Amino acid sequence: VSLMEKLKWKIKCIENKFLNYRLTTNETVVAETEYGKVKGVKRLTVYDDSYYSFEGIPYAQPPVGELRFKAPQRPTPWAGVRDCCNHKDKSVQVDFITGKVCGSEDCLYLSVYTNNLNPETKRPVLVYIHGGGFIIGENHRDMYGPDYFIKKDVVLINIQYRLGALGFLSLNSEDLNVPGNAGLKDQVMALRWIKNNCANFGGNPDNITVFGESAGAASTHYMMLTEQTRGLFHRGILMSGNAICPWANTQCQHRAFTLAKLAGYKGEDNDKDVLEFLMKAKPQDLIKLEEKVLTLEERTNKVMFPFGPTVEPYQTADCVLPKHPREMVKTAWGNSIPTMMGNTSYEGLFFTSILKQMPLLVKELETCVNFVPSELADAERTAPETLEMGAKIKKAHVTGETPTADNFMDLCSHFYFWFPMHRLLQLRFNHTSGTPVYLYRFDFDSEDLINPYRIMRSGRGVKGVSHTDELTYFFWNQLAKRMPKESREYKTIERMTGIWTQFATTGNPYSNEIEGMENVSWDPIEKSDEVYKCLNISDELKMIDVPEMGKIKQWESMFEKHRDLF
Ligand SMILES: *[B]([O])([O])C1=[C]C(Br)=C([C])[C]=[C]1
Repeated sequence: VSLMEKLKWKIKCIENKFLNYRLTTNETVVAETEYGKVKGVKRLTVYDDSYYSFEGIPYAQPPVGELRFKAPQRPTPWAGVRDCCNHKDKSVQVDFITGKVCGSEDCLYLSVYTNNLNPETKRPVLVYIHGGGFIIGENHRDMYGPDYFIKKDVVLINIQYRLGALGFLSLNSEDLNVPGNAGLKDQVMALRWIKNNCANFGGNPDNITVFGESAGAASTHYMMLTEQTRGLFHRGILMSGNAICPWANTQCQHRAFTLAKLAGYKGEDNDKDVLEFLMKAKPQDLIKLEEKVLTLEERTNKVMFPFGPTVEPYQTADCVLPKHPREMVKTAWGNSIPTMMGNTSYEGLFFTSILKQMPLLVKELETCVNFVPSELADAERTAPETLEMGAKIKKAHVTGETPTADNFMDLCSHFYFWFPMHRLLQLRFNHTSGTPVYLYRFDFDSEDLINPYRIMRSGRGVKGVSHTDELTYFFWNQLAKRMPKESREYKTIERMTGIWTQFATTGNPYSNEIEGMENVSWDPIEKSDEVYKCLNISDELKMIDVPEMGKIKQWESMFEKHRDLF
């Protein structure tokens, strides 16, 4: 934590609510939701654009009291019209910036945005699911401002969903109705709301795109894997993540007890007693203590979060994940909608912050055994097979006699993003109706325009395109500024929102109408492809073989003798 970005974060807090005020108009509007009417308000962007803004729409019953750790329940209608000109609070979480908990349990809301409430054409609807490891994030416009997308004639919807233990507690006992994935169930209920309500904002319920970055990307994929959402939407975009990323799910049924004990539970390990204690604890206490739940062994084996998406121990009405994500790929309805996937060109640069607090992590590259996929590794990671597997990884990333911080982050790009994408693509090809998947590689590097993640990762002054760097060209945030029409930043905003709107609209990301894309020929990946092709998005828009391919193949060779596990 740092006292300085504590003050000037809390200076642009003042000036993002004052800027918010100024950019509001007195033009208010009312729309008919399934649950009753809602009151919006037209707002302004620094590019003198304008959109109708509906924030605070509840899609679920506030999951408080006896509803805590439970699946969302559809909320309660209302005669008259609900206020929606202000946002609700975010899910309870730790503020990376201040170190203190903020947010509320009352957080199951979404926001709807569009430049025209009655177009005389039913528009494509884009649903954004934020990332944040399933433990942080919000749909607030200070991080996810719709200002750029509303230049396009679509309807943009940003959802929230329960985070951390309040979202992802999982208990084995079938009597307790806490199977897990409450946060994903929030997503599903929100999708259902959007399918049955977008029309009333000008959107075509037959043309809906779900997209997300990081945990939002894994969320999007879960929404494409689960049988709960069959047909709800028609295109998916996976931005730097998917459901079979190692960080994207965890078997956490045994950790509820640990959380309880950290919170001062007295008694033995019994799901009923543990749940009863947890049900009554303060929400801020659980969430703050979450950072202590993982054992040293779990951390060493690269378990990144204690609570997250999980394979549910018993099926119920609202079950979202009955089997392992890999197995769900086999019958996943979403394998048969237009899909786009991509990563930035230096993902693992995101880990500068964590490397600096723990430089000993670099020594892990001496053998790389800690990065061998856990399904393949032995528990102590001392088996000679494990050493061999780790040697393949080392050969892919360690470039001198001693590993460097950069070899580490390059490795991290693959462990956390490229290799799981490869596994998904290949697993998908063996269970797909044959609908195209397009790859992008975001490779546009700038420090003129940024987003708050750069502060967390302390990538201020560091070159390369980190994980989350691309958000900047998609969403307004409080650190953003009006950029010159002819700036490389402004042009990238146009290209990104353009490509994304084009893909949403048509299920094909190519458009001759996008600046820089004239000679692009964006072909999707085929099962027969030995080398992945992607649109490299830089100052130049360029189709290239994925540079990361050789390393991807090298990781793949760890499975030479365990092909069934790949
Ligand atoms: B994303 O910001 O949800 C994300 C974050 C981390 Br710390 C990792 C390992 C993957 C994706």
